[PDB]
Amino acid sequence: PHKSSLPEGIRPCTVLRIRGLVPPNASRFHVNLLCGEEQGSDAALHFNPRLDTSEVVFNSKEQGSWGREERGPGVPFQRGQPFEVLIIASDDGFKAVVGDAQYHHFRHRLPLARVRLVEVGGDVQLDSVRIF
Amino acid sequence: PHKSSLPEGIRPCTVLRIRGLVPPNASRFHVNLLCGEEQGSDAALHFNPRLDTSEVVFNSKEQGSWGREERGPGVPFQRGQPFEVLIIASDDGFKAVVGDAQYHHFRHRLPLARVRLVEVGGDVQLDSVRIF
Ligand SMILES: OC[C@H]1O[C@@H](O[C@H]2[C@H](O)[C@@H](O)[C@@H](O)O[C@@H]2CO)[C@H](O)[C@@H](O)[C@H]1O
Ligand SMILES: OC[C@H]1O[C@@H](O[C@H]2[C@H](O)[C@@H](O)[C@@H](O)O[C@@H]2CO)[C@H](O)[C@@H](O)[C@H]1O
Repeated sequence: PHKSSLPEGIRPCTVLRIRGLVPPNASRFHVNLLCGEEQGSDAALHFNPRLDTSEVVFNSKEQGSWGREERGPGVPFQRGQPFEVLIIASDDGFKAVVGDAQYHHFRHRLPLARVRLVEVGGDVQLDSVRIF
Repeated sequence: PHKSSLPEGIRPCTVLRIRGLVPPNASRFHVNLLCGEEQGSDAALHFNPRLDTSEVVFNSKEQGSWGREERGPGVPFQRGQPFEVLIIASDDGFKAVVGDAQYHHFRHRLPLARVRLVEVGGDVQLDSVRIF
């Protein structure tokens, strides 16, 4: 997995670019924007493509409780295939771009100032993760 | 050339992604963010890779006069070779990403609300221009 500290927090217009491959036997993988590395802590964004159940779930987490889930339209990910995700942190929320198209806009639940850590893991084979 | 309107202007954290190829005979190509009037050649951003002089120049233009040029470090473009540029419209300015690295940060001179047209031209072959 990728696990990167953002010590200075993220400021409006941070762009996370994730390039990788979905393994042919993949279940699920995630991109998390978190407050910190203590296990089970706050998540401003939990982005969770699920190949096993044909859905992409967005959510937040506070004080140990998942929020209200959102689902993206369809599944722009395929077993055995590469992908490129952009996550664009503006003042409105997180715009997820997959492939050549905007995929979903997840409006902020937590303050952006609370993100200190990016985590990419699960069933995914990474080419690169960049924070611009 | 590619020419696309930004009907609400360029919004904060707009991401422009430009994929193309530098022809083997290239002189220079440009990405311009311009005002919306037929009359107008004001450029909030003039991004100008120059293979003939081996430099990449950033500048702005207003009322027919170029401002102070900024030069990027080296030239991450090669005749005969494909490229991917991101232009990220931030709070502070335009962040230019080439390949896998942030390349140059051009601080704002013109107001974002005056940018209405993205134009890509010169000696370049485009695969895609996308506004996220
Ligand atoms: O909300 C994200 C979490 O979902 C958890 O599974 C949910 C499931 O999606 C929902 O339909 C319902 O059954 O509640 C489950 C548990 O909260 C995952 O277990 C967890 O990993 C998150 O992805
Ligand atoms: O600032 C962008 C413009 O550069 C012009 O070329 C400059 C050149 O870079 C510099 O050496 C100067 O002293 O002479 C020229 C006049 O500005 C280009 O002609 C113009 O197209 C812009 O790219």
